[PDB]
Amino acid sequence: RIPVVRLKFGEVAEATSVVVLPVCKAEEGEKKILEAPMEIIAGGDFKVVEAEKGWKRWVVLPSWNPVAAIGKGGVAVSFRDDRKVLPWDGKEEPLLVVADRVRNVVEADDGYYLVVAENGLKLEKGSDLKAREVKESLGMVVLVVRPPRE
Amino acid sequence: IPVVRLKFGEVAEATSVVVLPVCKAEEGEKKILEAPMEIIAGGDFKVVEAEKGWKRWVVLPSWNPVAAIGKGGVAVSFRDRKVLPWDGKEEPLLVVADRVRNVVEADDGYYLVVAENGLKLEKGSDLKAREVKESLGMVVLVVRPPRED
Amino acid sequence: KLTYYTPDYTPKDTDLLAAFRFSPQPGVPADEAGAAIAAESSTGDRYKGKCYHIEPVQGEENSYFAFIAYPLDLFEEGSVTNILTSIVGNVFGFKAIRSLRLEDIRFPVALVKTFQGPPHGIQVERDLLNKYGRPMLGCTIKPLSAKNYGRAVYECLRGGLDFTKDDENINSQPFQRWRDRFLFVADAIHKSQAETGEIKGHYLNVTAPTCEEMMKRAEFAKELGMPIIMHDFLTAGFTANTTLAKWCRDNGVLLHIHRAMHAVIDRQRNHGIHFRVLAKCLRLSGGDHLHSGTVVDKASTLGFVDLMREDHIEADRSRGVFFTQDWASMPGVLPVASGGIHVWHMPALVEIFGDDSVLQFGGHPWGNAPGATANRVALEACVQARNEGRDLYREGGDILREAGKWSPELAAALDL
Amino acid sequence: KLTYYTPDYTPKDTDLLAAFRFSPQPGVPADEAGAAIAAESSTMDRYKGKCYHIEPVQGEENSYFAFIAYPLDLFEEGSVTNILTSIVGNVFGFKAIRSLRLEDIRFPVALVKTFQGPPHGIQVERDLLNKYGRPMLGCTIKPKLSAKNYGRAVYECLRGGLDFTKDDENINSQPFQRWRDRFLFVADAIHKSQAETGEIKGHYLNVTAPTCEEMMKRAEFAKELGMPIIMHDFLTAGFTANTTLAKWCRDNGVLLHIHRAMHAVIDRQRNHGIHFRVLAKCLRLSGGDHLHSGTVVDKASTLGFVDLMREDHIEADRSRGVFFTQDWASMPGVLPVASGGIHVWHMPALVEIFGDDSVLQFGGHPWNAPGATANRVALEACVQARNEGRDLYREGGDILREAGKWSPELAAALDL
Repeated sequence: RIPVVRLKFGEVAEATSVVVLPVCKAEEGEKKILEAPMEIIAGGDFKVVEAEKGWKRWVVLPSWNPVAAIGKGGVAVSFRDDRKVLPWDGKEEPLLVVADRVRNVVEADDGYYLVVAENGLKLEKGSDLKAREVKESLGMVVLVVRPPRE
Repeated sequence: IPVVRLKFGEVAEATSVVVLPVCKAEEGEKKILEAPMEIIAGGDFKVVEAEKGWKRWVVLPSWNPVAAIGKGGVAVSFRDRKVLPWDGKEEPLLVVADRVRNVVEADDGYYLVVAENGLKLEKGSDLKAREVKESLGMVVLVVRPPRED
Repeated sequence: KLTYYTPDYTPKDTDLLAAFRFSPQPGVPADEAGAAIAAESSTGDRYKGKCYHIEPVQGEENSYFAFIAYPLDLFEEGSVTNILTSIVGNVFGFKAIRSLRLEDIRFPVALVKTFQGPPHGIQVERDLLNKYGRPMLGCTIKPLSAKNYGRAVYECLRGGLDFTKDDENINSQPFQRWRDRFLFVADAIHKSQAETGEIKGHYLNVTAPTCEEMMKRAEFAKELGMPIIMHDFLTAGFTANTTLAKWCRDNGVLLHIHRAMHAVIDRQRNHGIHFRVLAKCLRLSGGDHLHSGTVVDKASTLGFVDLMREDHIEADRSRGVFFTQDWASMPGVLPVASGGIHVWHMPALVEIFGDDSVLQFGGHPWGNAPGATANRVALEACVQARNEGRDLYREGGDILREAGKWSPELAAALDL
Repeated sequence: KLTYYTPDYTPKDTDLLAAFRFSPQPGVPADEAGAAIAAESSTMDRYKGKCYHIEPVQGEENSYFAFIAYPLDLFEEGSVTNILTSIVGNVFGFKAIRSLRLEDIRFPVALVKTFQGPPHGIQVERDLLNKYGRPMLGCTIKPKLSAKNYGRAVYECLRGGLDFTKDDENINSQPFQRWRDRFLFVADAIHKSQAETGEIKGHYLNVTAPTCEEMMKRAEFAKELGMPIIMHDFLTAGFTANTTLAKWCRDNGVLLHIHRAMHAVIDRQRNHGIHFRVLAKCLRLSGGDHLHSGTVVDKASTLGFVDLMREDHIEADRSRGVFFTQDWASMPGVLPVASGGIHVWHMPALVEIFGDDSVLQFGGHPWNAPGATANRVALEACVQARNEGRDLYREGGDILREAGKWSPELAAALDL
């Protein structure tokens, strides 16, 4: 289903590589996701970066391979509760969803795509969107991040 | 004070959040004196919280010096200085500095002071020779661009 | 956990219910945490608590409520101390929860009826004091030798206050010993009563290091004809408070309860015991008056003020009342407003608390009797205005200014 | 503010000192906040506290310590409750501070000598019990049940080798078990065990009660039955009641065991309320021969407590949580009680951590008496090993494994 890698406590000891994503929220809505800077210019030495647009909220994520692969078009969406967004079971915890707007077109039947739901923002299977003939989405979910656990 | 390439997964010991506000050298001490000191990862969302907003944000992967800083974390862009254009230009730079460790105590340790134009890095011994017992930040690491070759 | 969290349980009329707030350690499910609270606070088949309902705190991340029932038999009849060790003895130290706070307790009628309740209560107190139609007033003496203290008491009572209070930190010290304070204060009261024709008193502090000393002080106050005494229930303890309350009923002495040190356990909003719980516990233990403090989170404050005065309070989460509480005709407790108040707030205080209250004030430009006068005038003006339908929340400025035209003392106060 | 913060004051031998940790509201300077604490907690220029030192908490922002002196004259002789209202009555509710915690108190000798202190104290308590050269053992009876069956469980466990058996802290008197019968049946269990084994055995009968009179009745009956020790909850019941009971105990020759239920409400959160080391000192002055301190199997803070409640003189050492040098002026100590999460595997550590002057209260053995046996053996083996020169923090595994071969009861415990 959705690839889920959970951030864990004590993972701050030695991250060799890390990546940065702008942050959008369920309350902020689809508009914020459109507003977020897509191209983050890497003029980096050990990381120095600049963004095409100024953005208030930033999440620092480890260079997990799916997150690292995205590069441009990478965004993180904050959800107060996991259950509403996740088609499957939830742990009643805040959810971080990493989405790639570059692959927003629905081509992957099993792929999950962030879309604007009537209630708010939801992750929907591609096949389901194809059944409703929705050719495009906000972003294609690449990874779901769960909080650190003691 | 290590010099590290931005390179993925060299050491396998973990993966997590760490942020330092960025200044340009051209900006000078004023930018350093104003960047937010306390950057606190929390809640469960883990979106980082800064006591004050900053224009430019860069993170330095949680290598051991970066993790050690905590409060006073800052990152300083440095730009070169080629006599000959054909001679290859030196790469852009970034300095991870602990503003909390402003005081000059270590002769070996480099410290961040102000050059006539822009900022500069000076040895602790040199600063003590010049009678400056204070610096803006203490450099904890050195830069080098992601090289895939 | 499946023996403690039961989502489809309906509480019995005789169950004790408690409402807790908590934040579980990261990676701890809310339900598991709820079940644990029930287990830690009860045995852990008829001697165990049950968690019957868990819900998130709206607007707050990683924060939940849990509602737990406890069988009637788990509590000693008539004992606040037993109820508290059973409920808050060690659950707060439980490792899977970051923080825990107790918000409310429903005491079933069957348990309420095993407690004495206030020695006299609101209606009896008005009858004993012969004071009707208004809030009562008093103050604390700011500063002394026992005689000088007695002079200050005399002037304040003589000038128009109903009560004068001892500083809560003065029990007996090398600079002043209680026996002398009691004699001189009593004299001041007797002179003021004789000269004004009203009933006046003083909240003599009988808080003491031992129960025997507490009784000696209380007995002396009785011998001197003192209508009311004071005690610090949180510092002294519930065993001592309850003991004094029984004494007070037998001897006809009103009991005033100070709430010093409450901040230690109820100030932070994410840990400890909400004051309203302590307020209920006290109503069951004893005491005729209880400090509530001022408001000039008024919703939460008013919530407990009703809980300690009314016979029947319907649950209303917007006021911080989680459970419907039937007090089964046990008498209520007068709230005492205090701290940060002066004549400027008199309008508000009268409208907010109504008549069943006491207002304690902290100097006046012309000494203590003018002080007392200014407060007495301001209060009467506000009450009479309320009775005529004047809106004290807006007209209060004019009500005080008009009163100031007939009273130089009040005017001197309003000048500042 | 400048009349309270005085950076150039040297404390007198008679001053009471207190160390507070606080976090000021944004916009409020640390010095002003320190001055405010001294002001709120005191007042006549000899009746005010003085803040003499302010320093940041290393490693934390908006976190400071403040050191405040208070004149001896402000404290009622012999009274814990007066000390507490003075020091912690209202500072915690002060508006310019986000949070406040009390970390430590230096009681001047001049004040220490006005208190009774522990009824008997550590050395006397050993002589009364005739137990030397080792920590004492006990456990809490489970199910936490009629008085007769309860008495049987007590008998078997004491007979089996424990020194003490404890009542559940939440059972005072309940419909299913009334104290008078628990007391009779337990006393029988003790008397049979003592007669059979030749040793001195006790039981921590709970005499916590809703009123002082009831507390005394329970205590008097325990004495009538020949019980060497009784139990009381000093925080719920409070200090007036605790002190009263301690006086009774000293007069009557009964040892007093103090339980710390509800301490979590007061000190669990590291940034607000009252640290238990303060409460521990207060208790040593009020009374109590035994005190629950809990086990560690913060270590540094724990070790701090243990010295503070046992030694005659403790040198200040911030790394152990001791802010002020404390001279107890020959007042006897309080025997600490370790508890929580303990069984024989932790016996090595417990012996080395606490030394001989302690009590270990154990939780479930696969075979009652076999439980007592397993712990009695494990302890003696550990103590002997320590005296011989083995290192219990490393060899503890082998010491227990060898001991496990002497008595199969211990092997059975070790096997799980």
